[PDB]
Amino acid sequence: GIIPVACFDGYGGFQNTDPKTADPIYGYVYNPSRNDCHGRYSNLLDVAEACPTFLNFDGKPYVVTKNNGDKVMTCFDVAFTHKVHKNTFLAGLADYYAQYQGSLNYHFMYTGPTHHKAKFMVAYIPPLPKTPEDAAHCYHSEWDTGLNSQFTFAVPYVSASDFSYTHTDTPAMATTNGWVAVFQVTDTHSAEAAVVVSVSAGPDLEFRFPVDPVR
Amino acid sequence: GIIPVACFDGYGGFQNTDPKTADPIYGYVYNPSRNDCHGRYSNLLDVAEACPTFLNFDGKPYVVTKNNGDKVMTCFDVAFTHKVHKNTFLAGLADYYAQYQGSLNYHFMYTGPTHHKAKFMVAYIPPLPKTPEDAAHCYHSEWDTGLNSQFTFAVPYVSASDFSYTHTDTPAMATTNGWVAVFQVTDTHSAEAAVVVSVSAGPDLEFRFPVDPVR
Amino acid sequence: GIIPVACFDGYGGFQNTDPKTADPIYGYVYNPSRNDCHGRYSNLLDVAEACPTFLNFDGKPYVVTKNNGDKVMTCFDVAFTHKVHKNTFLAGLADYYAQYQGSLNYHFMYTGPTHHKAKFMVAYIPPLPKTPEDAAHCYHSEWDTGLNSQFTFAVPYVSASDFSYTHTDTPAMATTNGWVAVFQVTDTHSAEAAVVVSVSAGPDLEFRFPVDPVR
Amino acid sequence: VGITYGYADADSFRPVEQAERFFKEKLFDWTSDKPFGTLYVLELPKMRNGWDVQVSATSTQFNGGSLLVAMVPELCSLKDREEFQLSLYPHQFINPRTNTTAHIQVPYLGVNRHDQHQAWSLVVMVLTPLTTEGTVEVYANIAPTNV
Amino acid sequence: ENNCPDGYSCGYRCRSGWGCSGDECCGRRGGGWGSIELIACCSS
Amino acid sequence: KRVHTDVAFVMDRFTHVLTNRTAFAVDLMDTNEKTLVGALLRAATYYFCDLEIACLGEHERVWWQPNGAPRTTTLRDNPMVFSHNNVTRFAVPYTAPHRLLSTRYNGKLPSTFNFGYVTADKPVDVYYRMKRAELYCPRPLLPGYD
Amino acid sequence: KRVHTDVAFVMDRFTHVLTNRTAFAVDLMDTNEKTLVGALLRAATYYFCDLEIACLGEHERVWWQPNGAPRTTTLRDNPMVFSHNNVTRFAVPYTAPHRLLSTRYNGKLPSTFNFGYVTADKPVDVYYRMKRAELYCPRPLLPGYD
Repeated sequence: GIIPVACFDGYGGFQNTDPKTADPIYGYVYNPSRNDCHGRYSNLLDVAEACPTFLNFDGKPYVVTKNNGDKVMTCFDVAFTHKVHKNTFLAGLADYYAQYQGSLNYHFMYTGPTHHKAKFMVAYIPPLPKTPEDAAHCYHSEWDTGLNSQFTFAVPYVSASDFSYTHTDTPAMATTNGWVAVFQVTDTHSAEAAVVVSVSAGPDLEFRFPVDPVR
Repeated sequence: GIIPVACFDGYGGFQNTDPKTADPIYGYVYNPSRNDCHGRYSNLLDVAEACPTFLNFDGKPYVVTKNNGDKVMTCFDVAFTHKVHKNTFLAGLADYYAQYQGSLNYHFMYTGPTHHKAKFMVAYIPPLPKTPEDAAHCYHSEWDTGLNSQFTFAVPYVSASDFSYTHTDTPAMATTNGWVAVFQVTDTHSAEAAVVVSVSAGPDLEFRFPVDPVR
Repeated sequence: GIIPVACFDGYGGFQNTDPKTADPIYGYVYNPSRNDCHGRYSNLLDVAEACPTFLNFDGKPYVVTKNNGDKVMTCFDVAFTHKVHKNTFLAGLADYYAQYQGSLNYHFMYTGPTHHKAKFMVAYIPPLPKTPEDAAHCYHSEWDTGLNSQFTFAVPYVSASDFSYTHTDTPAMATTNGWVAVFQVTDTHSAEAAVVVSVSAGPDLEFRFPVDPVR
Repeated sequence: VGITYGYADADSFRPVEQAERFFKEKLFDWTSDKPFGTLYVLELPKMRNGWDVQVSATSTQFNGGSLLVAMVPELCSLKDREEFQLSLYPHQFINPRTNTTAHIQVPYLGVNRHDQHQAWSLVVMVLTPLTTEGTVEVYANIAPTNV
Repeated sequence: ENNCPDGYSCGYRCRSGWGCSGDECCGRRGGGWGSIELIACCSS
Repeated sequence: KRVHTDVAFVMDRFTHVLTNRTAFAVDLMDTNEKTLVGALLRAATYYFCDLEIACLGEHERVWWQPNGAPRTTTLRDNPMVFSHNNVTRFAVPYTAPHRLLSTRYNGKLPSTFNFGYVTADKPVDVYYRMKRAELYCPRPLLPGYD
Repeated sequence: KRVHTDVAFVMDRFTHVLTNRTAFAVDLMDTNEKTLVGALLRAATYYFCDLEIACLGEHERVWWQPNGAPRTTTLRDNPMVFSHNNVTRFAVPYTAPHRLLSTRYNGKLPSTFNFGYVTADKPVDVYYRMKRAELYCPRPLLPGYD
């Protein structure tokens, strides 16, 4: 009338991530409800997608048009560890996750007088030349600040591996993640304008393997 | 309300081949797929049947025709521990298995000039005379190098026991496994040629009882 | 999420006759077959019923006819510990069992000249007079060596208890098991003859409680 | 004799790719002085592409021998007794009397779906020494497929 | 009878670059592990 | 039907890989090249499996970090398993970013080909077990002993 | 489908919160602000969970009063759990009078934002686990390390 068992060795230790639940003390409690509450989010990446956060261009989120002839306002990596992405919610999430894969959306907002109309382009240079002609064979898009002062550029995932490491150390490596660059196709610059740049997670982005960083 | 059990003595130790699984750490991982990958093999012997590997005839895989009158180019055993089979994939696979049973296929390829046509007979001598007439009452087969320069010689399993021992010590024992030998019936030899010999597992061969050799 | 159990005291010790099985090492082995093998016996007493074994009449299995007037050739008990049954298969099988119950079949074979015909009667004397008239009220039977020189004498189980004891010590006790005796009714003895006697288990015999004799 | 598709898919052959570029190069002088085991390894390339190599030799009716032409994936090195098992790889035999020409096609192979890294190496081994009764040359034609 | 050389059997779909109307080629397993060899088309 | 030569059957075994170590990568190439599991693993160009790590010895707990996590001396709230009867057995998922792992690489294997990092309170002996092992592109196999 | 970044999945982990304390409140803000559980908790304005407490160390037994119960040195018949193998794991139901708890408060957090009070026989190391966590009103999250 006794079930024969055998206590195996190896199992039974205290695991901090075990699926097993514990024995409650007050097992007959019934908290009323939280259905009609506001702001509940059940997934961090949904928040990351729905809430773009600004970039860090030397302490400021905006880039200023230059009078000198270079046709390159900005050229920044697509790495979460890069100082440009240092102050983003995506970088905050990436610090606690080992791996990631997917696309990003970069939002550009023009911040100049309504009379001054400018046309910009944004190019993603996969793992590099910095000219529009060589970017024509690359993934480039162009938007004019006369229709909508709000542009979204979708940076896809073209990394060699299926997943990429969130933690790395590459200052300006030619193969960091793709070197998103912004060019001003119009050389007839009038005055000092400003472009605000922010980042958000793409619809297909996915982090994995949460990690406690103890660096 | 408590199930009465009894922890038996004898069970519970760490077995290195136990069927029981362990408790995962990250239990909600989903690796994408490996369906469209190439070269997958789910059975070791399936690889050995479709991949014949050459024999070791004193450092070479081929056999040189002799001008002297002996009518025996080679006479090698059918043992995986023999120096002839030492370099084959089957012998490498047999070193990790205690026992085996089944048939072997021996592939012969003639690599001589196209003008010179020779006729060869392959005889199997179960556990011994070395003459074609005495091999007529035994297993034998003859192929002429004028139709196909590729011959397959299936070697039946005629061991006394149901299974044979992969590991043994028989240099040239008369009862090793059957003494596969190659006889050239044409005494009108013209010049030097070669015969490449390779062995592949038969459709019914089966190894068992994996063993780690610590000899 | 944890099943509450309680390891009872008393169970879990190593029993040498426990019904529980162990954990196999190579759990995927498949021995081919033993169906077409010969001589398999799944029950020990089935062997004893179909294989009569001879008795020990002072080192010989036969009985010599006596010229003197006694009308008795042998008077042996029906106990497996008696020196008569010492060499039988039943006694050898009874040494490892504590108790038994059932009937015994005694086979008598006449090995004399064909011209000499003798009539013998076999009497069973339940727990004692040694005369045919007193044996008439008891169990007895008579066979003539002119029809079949092979006689079977079933000995019924008339012990007081339901089961008897295989191990005991009764040399010639009047209540041992029934004192099977052989009487020759013909006083016209001609010459010396022999009667081979053997015992086989009855169809209803049953041993029980296997034991290891460490006497 | 024919065209060999190494690591082919069984379902794909139940009842596309093509060579884009082209190239030719002489490999070695097939001579009798080279015994068995005279390896010649050529890494490829010398983009997620499959290769297609047509190794050919110039042999007549008076030429005899055998070459084993294979494509080893990630051939770091070959051990002493490893050559005898080269037939474990997508391979063909060049015999002067049978085909005197090889042709092997292999798909893209790697841990990732995009390659930089010599994934494949064309290995030519002299299975039997050359025999005659006037030199034999080996030329390899390599062409990427589905770049 | 099947029109294939010795050791070659039909039932193998022709890969791109053969020009077989019936898409049946004289396939032949060999040349390594998983290798499939095609030499010509299949005619019935 | 042949069962004992099936890859999923053969590779499903605990093989002793390293002795008396406290912190170590979980590179599956740490296996002995002459053992059954190691020899049959090195006979394949590519592979994929979910591992099981068993640590035997006097130790209190074992921390495991997935592949790609930064290497630090002290691990806090990382996946931790306490030893029971001086045995710590736990199943490690395939955490590599690549679709498949490779035994060889025509570039030494880069650091990305491992199942993570493991630290222990005290040095332990480690056993690896390949669950649901898959092998690709068979390679030459030679007899380890004569 | 993304699984590893789900709130109900990430917070379901035992995080080390405090070391060598015999009597302590069960406030959920004692978590380290740089850990995975601690940092993501502070990235939400409001939350709700059924806490699980684990005590590791040499202790015979541990007590637990619900939120609002008076603080006393000696405890009689209060919810008490004995340690098995020097581990005491028990599930604490949500206890605060408020519908939801908050990390920040524009009014230091008042004492009513806790899951109770725990006194141990001897000092122990305490681990918190958030069962069925529900975060609200996400707040800025920053990289802990550079």
